[PDB]
Amino acid sequence: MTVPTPYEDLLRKIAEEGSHKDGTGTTSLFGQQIRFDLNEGFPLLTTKKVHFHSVVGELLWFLQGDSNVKWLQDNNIRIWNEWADEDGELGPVYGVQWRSWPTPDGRHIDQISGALETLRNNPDSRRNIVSAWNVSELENMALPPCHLLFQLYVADGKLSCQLYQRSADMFLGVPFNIASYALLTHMFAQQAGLEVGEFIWTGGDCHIYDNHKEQVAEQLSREARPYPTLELNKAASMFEYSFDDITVSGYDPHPLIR
Amino acid sequence: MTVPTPYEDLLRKIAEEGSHKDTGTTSLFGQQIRFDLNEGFPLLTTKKVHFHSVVGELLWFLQGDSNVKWLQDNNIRIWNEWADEDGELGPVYGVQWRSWPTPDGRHIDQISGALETLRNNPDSRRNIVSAWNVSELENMALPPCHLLFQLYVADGKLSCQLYQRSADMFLGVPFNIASYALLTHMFAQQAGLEVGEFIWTGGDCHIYDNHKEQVAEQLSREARPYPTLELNKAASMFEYSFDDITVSGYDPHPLIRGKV
Ligand SMILES: O=c1ccn([C@H]2C[C@H](O)[C@@H](COP(=O)(O)O)O2)c(=O)[nH]1
Ligand SMILES: O=c1ccn([C@H]2C[C@H](O)[C@@H](COP(=O)(O)O)O2)c(=O)[nH]1
Repeated sequence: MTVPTPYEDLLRKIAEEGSHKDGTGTTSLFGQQIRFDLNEGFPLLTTKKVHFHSVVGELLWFLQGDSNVKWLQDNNIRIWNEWADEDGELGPVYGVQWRSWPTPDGRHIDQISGALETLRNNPDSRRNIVSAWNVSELENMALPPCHLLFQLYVADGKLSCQLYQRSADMFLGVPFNIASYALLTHMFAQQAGLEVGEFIWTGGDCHIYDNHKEQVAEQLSREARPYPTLELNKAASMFEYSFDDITVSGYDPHPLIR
Repeated sequence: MTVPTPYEDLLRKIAEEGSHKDTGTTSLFGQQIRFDLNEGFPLLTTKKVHFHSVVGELLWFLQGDSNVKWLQDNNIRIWNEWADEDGELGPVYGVQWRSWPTPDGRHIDQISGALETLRNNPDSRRNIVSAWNVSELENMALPPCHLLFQLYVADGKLSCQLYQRSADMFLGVPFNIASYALLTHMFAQQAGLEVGEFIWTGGDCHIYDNHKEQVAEQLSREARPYPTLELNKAASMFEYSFDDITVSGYDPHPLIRGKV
């Protein structure tokens, strides 16, 4: 009464008032913001089929902090393949910065387990930040980080997460990005015994490619169903979740577009 | 002829809807403010914002120095409590902007890089500048607060989004807006671009308790039109001087005072 549509709302807004940049064309707006109350449903979009298994597998692998694509393939996820080299290696992308941001001693920082310690010990911390925008290592990455930083925050025993995402393919990328951080934020809350607050997605260039005009125009005509809800069995730590611990229930998306 | 007040709007929202905590704060997380820069210079008029200091800290960031000295020599004491016997701060803000240390022993000038791509690849969706150098955090007197920003070009107009992890809504934020707005102006002038929006996205946006009355006083004032920024095209991004930056037609309500 009704179902919130912060995503489709932004989707629409860009199509109507985005300006046009020019190897295929786009219409963009800059600096937008989406937010979901996580208690209020799991934000896996229903106006089109968002494949959740790959959302989950990417995340578990981000969390392993490994830069070889193997474990994805071994688990039937090929979304990173095209960027891998012959040996299946991508450079120090997302997970690698997250678990092992290198320092000029011999060592590395684990911002994930870092971030966890400060949830448990200091929830009011105003500096609970993970970053993958490691300026000095970008040259070595297959692809410069897109969703490049997020911040954790606690109010009334409820965890919120904000994501800064530099560039957003509204149609193909975003929905997938938001389901992935919504899940990570659920994992964080569970591993520190807290309820879930909001996920805030904040973007730079939020864009629709010209070749999505018809597809977007379509999704935009469908009415939303209620969001599914997330079922999460508690693993022993952030780094020991498996596919079996993670399911959505009551997910009834409209059919895929594309 | 209505004056947008997104800053005050957020202030109002935090006071009305925020979440209290324990020297205490009331807070909201993940908030955004935008100004149309072509609509004037976002120097608050619901209270006198000191500008010379804003301009001072910026020039300082941009010359990229660990030391506090240039600021002392120009009557800016605001970083004095943080610096050691030598006036040294560690590789805070400006050191990362101009010389983010590479593992191959070099340094990345991000400001130059950003300008370079404003000029050569304006469409680029990767024009990032960051101060959040995880590996240097611990050498910093203070961890970066306004910690990354992105540039973007729409229709010849330049826009800037700042991500700021933590926000003293009353005391620090108005300086932060002024500073970044002036910053985006400097980028645009040099790139030969016009000005679009400035966007302030914050993480933990709080009003400190010891500022309740100061905030109600401010909220109680009808706002005045923003001054306009007169900026004189210096030779590079790094050649700007106080002579170069003034604000005209600035009509603020009386100074409101708070401490930390
Ligand atoms: O997690 C991601 C990664 C990439 N993209 C999209 C946005 C851009 O269209 C493209 C990245 O290209 P550049 O912004 O670097 O040009 O991929 C996303 O939407 N989400
Ligand atoms: O540019 C700045 C730097 C700091 N702060 C505020 C936010 C916090 O109240 C305090 C920084 O302290 P921590 O959040 O890191 O504890 O100062 C600002 O408002 N603007």
